[PDB]
Amino acid sequence: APSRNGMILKPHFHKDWQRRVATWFNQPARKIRRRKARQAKARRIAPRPASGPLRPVVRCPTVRYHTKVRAGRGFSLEELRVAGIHKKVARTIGISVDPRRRNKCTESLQANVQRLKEYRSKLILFPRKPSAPKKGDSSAEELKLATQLTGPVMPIRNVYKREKARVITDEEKNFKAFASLRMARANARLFGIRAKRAKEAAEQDVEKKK
Amino acid sequence: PSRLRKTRKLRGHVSHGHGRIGKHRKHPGGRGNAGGMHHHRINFDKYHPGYFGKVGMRHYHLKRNQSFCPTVNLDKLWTLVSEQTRINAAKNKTGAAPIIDVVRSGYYKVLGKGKLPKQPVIVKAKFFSRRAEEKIKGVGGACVLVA
RNA sequence: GAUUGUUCACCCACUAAUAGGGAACGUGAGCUGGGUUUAGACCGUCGUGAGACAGGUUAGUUUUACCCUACUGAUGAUGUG
RNA sequence: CCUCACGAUCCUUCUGACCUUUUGGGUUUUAAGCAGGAGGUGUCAGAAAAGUUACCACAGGGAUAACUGGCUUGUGGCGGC
RNA sequence: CAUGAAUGGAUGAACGAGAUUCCCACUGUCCCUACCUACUAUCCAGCGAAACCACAGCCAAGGGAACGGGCUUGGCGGAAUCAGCGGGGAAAGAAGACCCUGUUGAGCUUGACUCUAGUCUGGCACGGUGAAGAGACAUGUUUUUUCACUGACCCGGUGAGG
RNA sequence: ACAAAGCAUCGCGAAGGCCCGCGGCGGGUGUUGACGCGAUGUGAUUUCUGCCCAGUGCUCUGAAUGUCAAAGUGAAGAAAU
RNA sequence: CUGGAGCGUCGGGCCCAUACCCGGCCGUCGCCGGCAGUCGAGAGUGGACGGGAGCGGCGGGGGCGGCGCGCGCGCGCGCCCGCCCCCGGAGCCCCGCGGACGCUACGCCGCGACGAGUAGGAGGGCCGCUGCGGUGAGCCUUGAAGCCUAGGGCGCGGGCCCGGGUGGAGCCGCCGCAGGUGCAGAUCUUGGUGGUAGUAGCAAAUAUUCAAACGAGAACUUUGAAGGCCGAAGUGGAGAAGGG
RNA sequence: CCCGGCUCGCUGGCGUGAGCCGGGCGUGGAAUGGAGUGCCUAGUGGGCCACUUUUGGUAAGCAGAACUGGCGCUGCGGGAUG
RNA sequence: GCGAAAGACUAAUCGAACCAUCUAGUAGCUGGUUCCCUCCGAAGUUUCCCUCAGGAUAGCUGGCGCUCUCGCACACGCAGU
RNA sequence: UACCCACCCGACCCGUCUUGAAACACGGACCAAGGAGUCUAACACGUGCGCGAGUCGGGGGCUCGCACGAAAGCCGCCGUGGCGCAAUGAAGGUGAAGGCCGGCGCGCUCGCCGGCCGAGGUGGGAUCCCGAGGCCUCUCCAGUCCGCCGAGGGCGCACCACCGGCCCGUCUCGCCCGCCGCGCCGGGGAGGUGGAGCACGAGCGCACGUGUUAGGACCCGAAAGAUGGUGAACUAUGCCUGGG
RNA sequence: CGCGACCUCAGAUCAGACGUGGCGACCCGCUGAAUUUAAGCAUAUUAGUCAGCGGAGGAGAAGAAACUAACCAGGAUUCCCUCAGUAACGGCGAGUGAACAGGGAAGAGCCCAGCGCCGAAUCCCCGCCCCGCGGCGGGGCGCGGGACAUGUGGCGUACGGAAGACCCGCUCCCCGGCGCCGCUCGUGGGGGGCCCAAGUCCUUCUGAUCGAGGCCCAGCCCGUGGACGGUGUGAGGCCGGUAGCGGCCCCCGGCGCGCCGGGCCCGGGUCUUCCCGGAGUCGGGUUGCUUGGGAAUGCAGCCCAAAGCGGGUGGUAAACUCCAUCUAAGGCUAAAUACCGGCACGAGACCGAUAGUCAACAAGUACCGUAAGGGAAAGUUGAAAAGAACUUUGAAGAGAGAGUUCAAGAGGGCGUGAAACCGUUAAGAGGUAAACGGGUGGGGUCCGCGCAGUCCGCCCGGAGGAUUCAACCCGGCGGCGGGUCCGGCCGUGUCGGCGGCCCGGCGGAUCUUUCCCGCGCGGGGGACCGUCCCCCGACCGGCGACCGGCCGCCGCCGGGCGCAUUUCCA
Ligand SMILES: [Mg+2]
Ligand SMILES: [Mg+2]
Ligand SMILES: [Mg+2]
Ligand SMILES: [Mg+2]
Ligand SMILES: [Mg+2]
Ligand SMILES: [Mg+2]
Ligand SMILES: [Mg+2]
Ligand SMILES: [Mg+2]
Ligand SMILES: [Mg+2]
Ligand SMILES: [Mg+2]
Ligand SMILES: [Mg+2]
Ligand SMILES: [Mg+2]
Ligand SMILES: [Mg+2]
Ligand SMILES: [Mg+2]
Ligand SMILES: [Mg+2]
Ligand SMILES: [Mg+2]
Ligand SMILES: [Mg+2]
Ligand SMILES: [Mg+2]
Ligand SMILES: [Mg+2]
Ligand SMILES: [Mg+2]
Ligand SMILES: [Mg+2]
Ligand SMILES: [Mg+2]
Ligand SMILES: [Mg+2]
Ligand SMILES: [Mg+2]
Ligand SMILES: [Mg+2]
Ligand SMILES: [Mg+2]
Ligand SMILES: [Mg+2]
Ligand SMILES: [Mg+2]
Ligand SMILES: [Mg+2]
Ligand SMILES: [Mg+2]
Ligand SMILES: [Mg+2]
Ligand SMILES: [Mg+2]
Ligand SMILES: [Mg+2]
Ligand SMILES: [Mg+2]
Ligand SMILES: [Mg+2]
Ligand SMILES: [Mg+2]
Ligand SMILES: [Mg+2]
Ligand SMILES: [Mg+2]
Ligand SMILES: [Mg+2]
Ligand SMILES: [Mg+2]
Ligand SMILES: [Mg+2]
Ligand SMILES: [Mg+2]
Ligand SMILES: [Mg+2]
Ligand SMILES: [Mg+2]
Ligand SMILES: [Mg+2]
Ligand SMILES: [Mg+2]
Ligand SMILES: [Mg+2]
Ligand SMILES: [Mg+2]
Ligand SMILES: [Mg+2]
Ligand SMILES: [Mg+2]
Ligand SMILES: [Mg+2]
Ligand SMILES: [Mg+2]
Ligand SMILES: [Mg+2]
Ligand SMILES: [Mg+2]
Ligand SMILES: [Mg+2]
Ligand SMILES: [Mg+2]
Ligand SMILES: [Mg+2]
Ligand SMILES: [Mg+2]
Ligand SMILES: [Mg+2]
Ligand SMILES: [Mg+2]
Ligand SMILES: [Mg+2]
Ligand SMILES: [Mg+2]
Ligand SMILES: [Mg+2]
Ligand SMILES: [Mg+2]
Ligand SMILES: [Mg+2]
Repeated sequence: APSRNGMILKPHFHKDWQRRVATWFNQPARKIRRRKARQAKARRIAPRPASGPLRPVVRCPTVRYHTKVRAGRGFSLEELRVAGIHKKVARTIGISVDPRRRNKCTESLQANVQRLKEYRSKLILFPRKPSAPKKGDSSAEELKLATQLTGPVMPIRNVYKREKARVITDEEKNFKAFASLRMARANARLFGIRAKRAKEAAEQDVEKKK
Repeated sequence: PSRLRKTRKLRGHVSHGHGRIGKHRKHPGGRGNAGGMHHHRINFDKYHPGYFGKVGMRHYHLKRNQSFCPTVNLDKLWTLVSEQTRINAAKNKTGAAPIIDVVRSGYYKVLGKGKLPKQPVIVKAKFFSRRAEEKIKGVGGACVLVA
């Protein structure tokens, strides 16, 4: 029974919230259950980036979100034959392989290749055995470190480049940026209809001829 | 807390702030937003006008990401960029005009509210207003589009 | 007294008269239960029917007093050494 | 000549604009909008709805009856001028 | 008002703890009552419960929730009790069984609304073989009527015996 | 009151009547066959059983030019159609 | 009750409410309240400081008067000239040099004014119950909680505080926080207890009596004797199911 | 109130009319009392009685309005009681 | 389910058992609703209601407030006049 | 003040529903103990505190065997987002800005170009500022200081009333167009109206009060409905087997 | 009228396996209401929930796209935040009501069938030995069986793979044993056992102390231990314990070297030839349930039923038509993730025995119903039974003495021990039932007193009696206040130093890649502004921020002052 100005309210408690309520007095003991994993996993895999394997730079999808960047799932395949890394080797070398990405542009390809090129260079391949041959990095580059990378390997920060102030040529200063949007949005509006008339008018040039 | 309630002050108080003529019975009206057409009408019609009925057109499955488009007013661009980049210029003598990626500060569209300081600018944005156009032009400086 | 569940009536009879009324329409832990007015039944009518009917008819459990009171009796009581 | 002589939501139809949507683009159907008109709720601010229960039940009710009682006295009875 | 023919009408011998009515005999049914007995009650020894109770409990009238025990004015009142008694405590028993209302039900009914199991019919499916032959359209297709057949399918019998 | 014996209708020749079950090639009548089974009506004996097929039922080798889905076949279309 | 205690019209006099007056006391609201250290009562300024001078003055209305006058300016002293001096002292009703006892600055104080209440609100509760963080060199085997008290008191009162006894182990005060928080009621729940009341009642089958035994104790047990009943379709003698 | 002046796309032979700017001018019957305005919002939404007015009814302690006054809701002196 | 038929009976239960759960079922309807004091303090009135035992909104109430005036010799406003 | 007693006046039994209860309405023998507005979500207003065109809070991370700890601290997290920072339209989308001056286009209350100022005005508006004139001050004058009074004048927040303005929708009307392109392209005006709009901001976070719902929902309080199970030990029938 | 293969199908108490019930919080299939809600009501909702039923495990399901998207794109699952209580559904009403993007926990990927390649390269079960035997396994050897040609092994599986040619570089894993070496985080992995400080010191309370003073620093000791419980009261010290990379002994776990027995010739990169998708499935029509899915989101029955530049999808039917994105019909999987059942623990703003679970105890017990089922009440002596020996009355129950006890007015249903209620003792009352309000009066029990309550406190005057002073200086000590801001130190506002600026940092999308390092970007350095420090100089608030001297005053201590003073007493 409402009385004099409120909202409507469709609170959804007609069902049976009561039985299926989860309270959260786990929350802090869970925090700790978790702690001990983060903790244990690291001490188990001693020299290995604690965070996890290396994971690619990647762009967020839908239109609003565009300008952001992420750790993606894993680096593409096309990406690797280019960096010269075999896909099944990568998986052993702490390089994250999604094999399910349609690579569309050279911009985000080489951007993401440089991460592998970077990785190779600052990676100490700890050799199969102690008395081991090629590709494993030398006993100097080996003593120096026992270093787990705390935090995400080569963390991906959204970084922009400053544009210095300009002069504004009398040409940037003529472009009516509103007008040209309305143009755009009407040519894209009617591109299709306009094309039907060229198709009819091209029909009349043949139909007038016969 | 319990202590600071009226129910404390309503002991020995028989009906309990609730009236002994018509008692506090369970659910006199109905249950919740119930009787909107019938008999609770006078609220709904005088206090929430335009509740009962359809209008408009479905857009069904709908996603906001598709039509994400924040707004900024000219009013405050001379915030977005560190105030020193304005004090630098307004001065400088070359007609520098700093660039303002209304993109980079987080806005898919720029709109013509407020004064703008007499100061040439390059605003790179998405969907400009007209008036935003005119004000920036009429100040000096330009309107660059971004995709 | 005859009839009648009846209040109500009518008649026979006697006498002196066979006046009229009230008391929760006096009076169910006074009775009876004849009539109303449960549940079973029957005919009349109405209803398509379940069923209805101040339309008839027959069968249908009628509690408890010891408690204060009133009353009827019975002991008694303070007073008069 | 004035005062009555008509009606929401949701639903349906007809009309109107070189209208908007029909959605990864485009063209045609089709559908949805938008804005006006009609279908209609006679319980008229708008429920899509027959009975019976003496086989009955529960919440209630002296806000609703059947006795008793009060007032009233039409009628009844009784009595005056 | 308002009977009546298998919603049976009309009769009727026997029978009915079935309903009436009248008569003889009989009878404490009554005039109108009376007495006698047994068990009680009663009194004692022993054992000893309940129902109910706001406080309680003498009345008239006034008023008064329009019939009060209270209160006003009156009437008046001597401790504690026993057998009785049913006038009163609208006594108790038992949130009235009568009646109204509720958007509270149940049981039943049908011409209520909305549906259902079931059954009838049509379609489609397992769902074939052969044979005749006909019409309609067209200048092969479709519709297929009818009659067989037995491999599915169905029913019959036995210890599957010709 | 019911039943009752007696009278009366009615469906049924088993790929059936009536009937059960949730289901099967499920089950009862049925260890049956119309003198039986199932469904009703009235209510011994005697005498009788009047007229009405206008309603609603039931039913009938009955026309079904009344309508009537699905599917089925006809057509336009580019397809939903 | 009767030239009335009747009824008309009228006097005086008196009687009485929570009504009005005055006072007393306890509430609340307001006072642009005062009171966080200051002059001043229809307040109608105060002060430098100069030049000049002095008994001047400000020689204005039966106004009755209000804004100007008769406690002084100047004066007493130092001697016409100086002064007209310092509260760590004027001696103080004004004191501005520093401020209550009073000033928990949500304290206290004066005015006035006002304080019928169901439902409801609101406020106020050193009103009450139980829990925790603080805090009370809290209290306690020299006796806590509860309990009990015709032991002194206090609040308007929720309650609170004090007097004794008994009890035997723990308890409270403030500042906060936290509640399953305060009962007379719901034919409320559970347990207990009255009145009724020493009340109803121990009534179906005709039936007992005597003597002895045993026994603390006998109408009631047992034995004997006597009277009785069931009365073979039994209260007779055996079984089932049940019972165990 | 009273002067001066401007504006207009309305209105008209012109003016009206309306709107503005600028100036000029004070207690405008009695009596009373400080005024204004914004949120939340409970109970309530069966009422009853009196004077007077009044409709049904014959009349009611009957039924229904007006107006006011009560009680509810709130005692007290009186109205013996209420 | 069972009924020689009477709504009979189904283990003190029948107009159709008992047991547990859904289950805090729902209730415009009965009953109750627990410490003090201070202040203000009703309505039974409005329109819509499947509305007449209830709601919806009109009122009236409190609280919370705020804008100001000036009783600080130096007020405008308001009003059951 | 309390116990008993005594007197004089007063005086009906509470609770409740109720126009009206001592009710010849109902609950209520008495006593102990238990006992009914609770929690959560969502709103809303009121208020408290933090920060403020931000502000948060998680959920995550980094820091513990916790004694205290399932605490506290800290994080480009800190904003990936909510809320707010702008609305309006059904939708494509548009989007809060005006004044003035000069110049240029015929100022055609139409178009464009350079400068100046920036949220338009009126009336109320707490009100701050200025203030003519008093009003003293031992004399006549002179005069700086100091307050009180102060007619009159200026800025004027907050708020209220009004008049103006700008965004979007829709209408009407009517002008000129730009021209990556062609206008069934896009674009610009005037007037009116609809908008929960802008017109130099007030939210955010966290408390608590109230309220309103959703929630069992203040407690107690049905006749029913559903889902699953157990029963013929009574009785009803049928059958089987016994007896009279 | 035979014998023999196979195919189908029987029988075996055959040889060897295994399945079945329970538990059931969490987990998965299905099934499935009605109360309830809508002020009715059937639509809707409750709600795919309860019951019913089926099924699993230490977790369950799912999972490597026939996905997402419309970006400049992402990339298995699940989970938390978030979207967001939003897109839509609905007598568009009650309600209902998801998703896409981002952030974060965790994060792992993989396997079949077919096409083909490869003497079935395979697999199963026997017998003899060699090792191994408390999860039955390797090694060998056997014309010892059998499946399998209707098809068993390897590579391979779409992210390409196979096969070829030449381009490059070069060889360690697996498993059965059999040893051994490092006990391998709470801060020596799990478990068990066993073990590790300090007072019963004085005195005094008390029945008993654990209490109160004290005891070489709050006393003595210990204190990586002062949690807790026990212990005839409150105890760090008495005792168990507690703390404490404290000790030691078994066992168990896990990981490191050796030996051995077996297994394995397993790479990388280039050019060509060819080779490819899982049928009564997709899809469609229909109906039925479901959600939110819609002119059909999901699931169903039936009917129809495909293709291979195909198919699905790309969320209002449809044709055409353009674009994107997966690849079904086969399959597995840790991790986060869930847990009212179990075992085992830890805690609390909790309840505290009519509360708290029905259950503190013989509790799912007693008892009830035939049965499904229903289902209670009931804790406490004291510290110790020290629980009344013995005399006596009494048939006996009960008493009186006595005894025990700190206490029996703690006596075996015993702490305390209320009210109703009843028990008797004392006082007073008593014809209008009691009971109540106002006002007094009498009497009692107690309570204050007074064997004068004359209540106190100043000051003063008088008369007695008694100590050292007060007033004064001087020595010392300590305050206070004042200022000269005198001297110094301190900080506010200003100025100067451009002096910290690089020996002062941090912030800024400021600027230079003239710089340096690493790969136009990242890191670093260098320039700039805003900020915050030194030097000194000047002004001013000169501030509770002092500190030094000088002053003025006060107080205390010690000297002086012996008495017309200054105290005490009456
Ligand atoms: Mg991670
Ligand atoms: Mg009240
Ligand atoms: Mg009530
Ligand atoms: Mg007679
Ligand atoms: Mg009578
Ligand atoms: Mg009787
Ligand atoms: Mg009687
Ligand atoms: Mg009778
Ligand atoms: Mg009858
Ligand atoms: Mg007849
Ligand atoms: Mg008939
Ligand atoms: Mg005409
Ligand atoms: Mg589409
Ligand atoms: Mg398309
Ligand atoms: Mg009948
Ligand atoms: Mg009545
Ligand atoms: Mg009444
Ligand atoms: Mg009457
Ligand atoms: Mg009676
Ligand atoms: Mg109604
Ligand atoms: Mg019904
Ligand atoms: Mg019909
Ligand atoms: Mg017949
Ligand atoms: Mg006939
Ligand atoms: Mg016929
Ligand atoms: Mg009051
Ligand atoms: Mg609690
Ligand atoms: Mg209580
Ligand atoms: Mg006999
Ligand atoms: Mg025998
Ligand atoms: Mg009412
Ligand atoms: Mg009436
Ligand atoms: Mg009957
Ligand atoms: Mg009522
Ligand atoms: Mg009465
Ligand atoms: Mg009642
Ligand atoms: Mg939101
Ligand atoms: Mg129902
Ligand atoms: Mg199992
Ligand atoms: Mg209801
Ligand atoms: Mg309903
Ligand atoms: Mg209903
Ligand atoms: Mg439904
Ligand atoms: Mg559902
Ligand atoms: Mg749902
Ligand atoms: Mg279930
Ligand atoms: Mg996903
Ligand atoms: Mg200890
Ligand atoms: Mg201890
Ligand atoms: Mg020890
Ligand atoms: Mg499928
Ligand atoms: Mg559904
Ligand atoms: Mg798959
Ligand atoms: Mg799986
Ligand atoms: Mg699994
Ligand atoms: Mg107990
Ligand atoms: Mg218990
Ligand atoms: Mg006890
Ligand atoms: Mg006890
Ligand atoms: Mg004791
Ligand atoms: Mg004791
Ligand atoms: Mg003890
Ligand atoms: Mg005791
Ligand atoms: Mg006594
Ligand atoms: Mg006595």
